[PDB]
Amino acid sequence: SDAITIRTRKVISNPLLARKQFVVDVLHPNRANVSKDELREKLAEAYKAEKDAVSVFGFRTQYGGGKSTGFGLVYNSVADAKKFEPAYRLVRYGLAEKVEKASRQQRKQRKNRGKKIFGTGKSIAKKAARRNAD
Amino acid sequence: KQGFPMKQGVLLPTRVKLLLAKGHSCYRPRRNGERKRKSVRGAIVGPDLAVLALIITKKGEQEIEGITNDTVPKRLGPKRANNIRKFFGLTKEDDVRDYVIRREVTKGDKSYTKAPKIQRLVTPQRLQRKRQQKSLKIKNAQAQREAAAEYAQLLAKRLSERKAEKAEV
Amino acid sequence: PRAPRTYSKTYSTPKRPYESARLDAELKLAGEYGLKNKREIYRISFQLSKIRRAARDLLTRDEKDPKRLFEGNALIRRLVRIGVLSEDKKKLDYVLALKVEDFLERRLQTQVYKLGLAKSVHHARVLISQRHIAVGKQIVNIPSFMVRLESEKHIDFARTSPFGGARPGRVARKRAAAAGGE
Amino acid sequence: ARGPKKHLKRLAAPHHWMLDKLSGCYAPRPSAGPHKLRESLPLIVFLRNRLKYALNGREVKAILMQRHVKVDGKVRTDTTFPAGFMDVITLEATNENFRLVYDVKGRFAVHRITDEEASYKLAKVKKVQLGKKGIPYVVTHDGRTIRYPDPNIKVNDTVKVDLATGTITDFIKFDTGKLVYVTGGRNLGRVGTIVHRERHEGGFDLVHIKDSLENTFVTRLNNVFVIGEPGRPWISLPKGKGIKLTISEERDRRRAQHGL
RNA sequence: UUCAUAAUAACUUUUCGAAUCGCAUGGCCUUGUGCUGGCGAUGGUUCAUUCAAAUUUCUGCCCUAUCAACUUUCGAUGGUAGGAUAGUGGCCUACCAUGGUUUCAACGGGUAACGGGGAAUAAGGGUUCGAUUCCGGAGAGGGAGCCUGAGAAACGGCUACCA
RNA sequence: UAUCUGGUUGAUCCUGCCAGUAGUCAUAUGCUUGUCUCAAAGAUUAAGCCAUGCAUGUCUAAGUAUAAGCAAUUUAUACAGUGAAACUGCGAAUGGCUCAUUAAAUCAGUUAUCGUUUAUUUGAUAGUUCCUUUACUACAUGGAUAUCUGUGGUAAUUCUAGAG
Ligand SMILES: [Mg+2]
Ligand SMILES: [Mg+2]
Ligand SMILES: [Mg+2]
Ligand SMILES: [Mg+2]
Ligand SMILES: [Mg+2]
Ligand SMILES: [Mg+2]
Ligand SMILES: [Mg+2]
Ligand SMILES: [Mg+2]
Ligand SMILES: [Mg+2]
Ligand SMILES: [Mg+2]
Ligand SMILES: [Mg+2]
Ligand SMILES: [Mg+2]
Ligand SMILES: [Mg+2]
Ligand SMILES: [Mg+2]
Ligand SMILES: [Mg+2]
Ligand SMILES: [Mg+2]
Ligand SMILES: [Mg+2]
Ligand SMILES: [Mg+2]
Ligand SMILES: [Mg+2]
Ligand SMILES: [Mg+2]
Ligand SMILES: [Mg+2]
Repeated sequence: SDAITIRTRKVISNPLLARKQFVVDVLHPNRANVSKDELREKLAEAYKAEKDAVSVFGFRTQYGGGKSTGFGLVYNSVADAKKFEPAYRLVRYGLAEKVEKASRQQRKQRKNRGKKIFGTGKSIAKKAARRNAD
Repeated sequence: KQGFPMKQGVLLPTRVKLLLAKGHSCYRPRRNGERKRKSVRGAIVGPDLAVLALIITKKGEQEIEGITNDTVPKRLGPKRANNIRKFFGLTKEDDVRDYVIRREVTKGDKSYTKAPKIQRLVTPQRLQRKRQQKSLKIKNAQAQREAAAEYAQLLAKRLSERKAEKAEV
Repeated sequence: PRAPRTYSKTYSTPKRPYESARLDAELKLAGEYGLKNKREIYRISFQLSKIRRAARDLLTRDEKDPKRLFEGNALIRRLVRIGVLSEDKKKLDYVLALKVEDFLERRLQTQVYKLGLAKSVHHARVLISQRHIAVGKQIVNIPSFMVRLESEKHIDFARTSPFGGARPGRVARKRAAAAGGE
Repeated sequence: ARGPKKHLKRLAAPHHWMLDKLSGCYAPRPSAGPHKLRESLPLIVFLRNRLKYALNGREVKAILMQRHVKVDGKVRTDTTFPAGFMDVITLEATNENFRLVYDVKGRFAVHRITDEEASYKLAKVKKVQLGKKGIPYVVTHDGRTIRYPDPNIKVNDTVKVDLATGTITDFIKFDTGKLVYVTGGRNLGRVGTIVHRERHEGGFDLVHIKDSLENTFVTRLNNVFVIGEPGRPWISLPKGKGIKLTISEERDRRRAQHGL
């Protein structure tokens, strides 16, 4: 019917990053879109990498469905893939966790409220408690 | 009153705006190199004060509640080895690893021993780092003495070649 | 402050607005080769005029000396690939006489019509805009695409969509459901 | 204004980075070091735009932190170290050593050099002077100062450098009929022989330099770097080998060579 | 070159010449805990180099004679000496000379003038525009003065006066 | 991608101007406005004024740690795991904005510094500190100051005075 005819152009092997970095030319004959979780399965079986170590991005299909030109990495290992790759890519795949944090402006407000004080906050709290009588 | 601190050496019982650099008190400078004109009160006492500080040097008759009855011990103490050597009065021969206020703090059920981060010693690693540096100082001096001798020799080797070429006509 | 991405007001108006015979002559062109705007014509005329302008500024110098020879040849090479210029004429002085009509007959607009497929010309523009027609194995919905003469033969209906015969035409999904109901 | 400049804006980025007009307001300022701002090559450009061992600056930064990268023996962790002309960049993972040498166009090139020869770096002069303790010393336009040189290592004359130790293997004199590589703008990265040396009092020493093809050209001395005596240049040079063809000649070679 | 550099003579409120730090725990026994030694960090001297920095050479600006003289008491031009500066210097000071520029537009005024790269126009020659993505220069309400610092006459530094 | 027409006349040919004509990463506005890529955007007038918030801070095996901090457990009988705070270091002179000045000034190319400073940069490198030479700190000199412990002020403030 379609068969998700994956290809793997420009395999630049890289001991410095512990990976094969490359483009993923892909196809859809009558299917529409390839999707990434489906790709890393097809990259796991092809490179003997397992879904864990494969990391693919970019793509954006041509036009008239037709084709999609990714940018697939295949690391040497899973532990290798964790310590090099930027966090956001590890979130995409479900390997690492999404880092739950405060908003940007709140971080800056917290930075400056902290800049405003000097030393330890235990001193200013005891003084604030003493001013309740005043 | 109002709340400007009575800076010493200033004189007068009056309020005075005054320029204060780093190197004195009365200004915690928020730039590494910076002067600034903070206000300041003089040194002499007048009616406008709320507060004077008074070092109760020598004792008297009535000990008041817990100002001269109770005793708050020292939080910090000797860090350096020469400081621990003065405080206790031990001299060099007593050797090292103890005279320190370890604290037995508890999270809840577990109870274990704290310690400081004491500095300065004739440590084995300290000694060897000095000997290493002393070796480098010597070995670098030898190498350049050797290299200087080689080019003292090489210049002489050229000098003989100049003299052979010159003497002819 | 990355950099100003440059552009051109590429396609530029004539220096009067109402030369009656030009107003007709432009209509004739927009009718023959099916062009929605005057723009589509001036586009070609300018795009062409740029070439002409090179040819003049090369023919000022002696063909035998370098740029004249090299840039001129490359200019010709470019035209013969794009397929405007003939294979009879590759002589630079012939580039000077290229005209707008020859440029338009090379567009994907027309090379649909010239290879059959559409019938009645405009239909192509409609087919092209309506996501049929694939020159490579790659759909093109610009009518004014300029066909590469080499790639002319490869113009066919798309792998996807009707006419190629993958899926028939979007009122079938209506009447296949309606006929199944009866 | 108010002292030295810390950024370098990408359009101002010297062209032989071949830095990309878009994809960044800034360029990596080549940091201070042995080679001049525009004559250098910062490693980000080298490892990313050229070799593509990194897909971005982050990965270059880490690549330098793990630390197989060794520009001229020593390691570097500096993303924008001035890895200039002649600078032997050895990546121990992959064993892909690179000498830094100009492509005939002008823009630097990846030359995938031997184990082996990438072990000495050729280097110019500069000075001849003497320092304290009456020590005579030599300096290389291409960075280093080397002590106690042979008395007849003169000025604008090359010197092979042991690199790992940093001493003197050997030297090539500057004179008539000696293979000379070029490092000046328009004639940059050409190669030739030397015919004349117009002396010129004050206003720059010129050098008339015929290539293999015997198309003559002139440069200044400062932009000239004596690679050897004719026939045997001491460095392995890239495909092209300092010829610099004509425009039509390059167009001819491209559209002739079509091997699918 | 009065250069690099080397000498003879000294000084000097005698600078610098590591009472600094993290990993590694090897080598000889005169069997002490002896003497010894690796991989690094920072620091520190002038010479180099780089990032630069100040000057400075030449040539080049928009309009105005309804600006033909201007500068030189209160540095103008030159000189000698110092003073200062990182350093050159009328940069400052003393004493001396009377220069200096000008119809090949000095000086003055104007500019709804930041300079350049460039922009639009588009046969050729041109005109007008350039506050504005790059490069210089300035400015941080004005005008001053300065601390720290390699680098500031900083202003998301300070001192002041005006507004 | 060198292009001209209408207008003084009773009409003619000129001088001539006005008017049109085309274009402006040239401003404004008037309608109208479905999509794709791209994308300037308080310069012009006031270099006029500014609430609020933000835009410069930074620690590693590796300068200073008895936080009466967190650790907690199978290196501490001087120290060694993390580390708030603080001093030291370095940075804050970069970037950003703007165009008021400013007309041989700036600025462009061109030289020059044999006329200078240059943290950083990567290269270089200091047996001579001794002061008569028969018993001398060197296997390590001194007391401070901060953060801290509290003692506080004020109507206010990224104000900090005293002692340990
Ligand atoms: Mg489709
Ligand atoms: Mg600080
Ligand atoms: Mg600035
Ligand atoms: Mg010279
Ligand atoms: Mg001298
Ligand atoms: Mg110095
Ligand atoms: Mg003088
Ligand atoms: Mg102005
Ligand atoms: Mg102008
Ligand atoms: Mg401008
Ligand atoms: Mg303005
Ligand atoms: Mg600017
Ligand atoms: Mg304002
Ligand atoms: Mg100021
Ligand atoms: Mg600022
Ligand atoms: Mg400001
Ligand atoms: Mg004309
Ligand atoms: Mg009349
Ligand atoms: Mg009439
Ligand atoms: Mg008009
Ligand atoms: Mg400590």
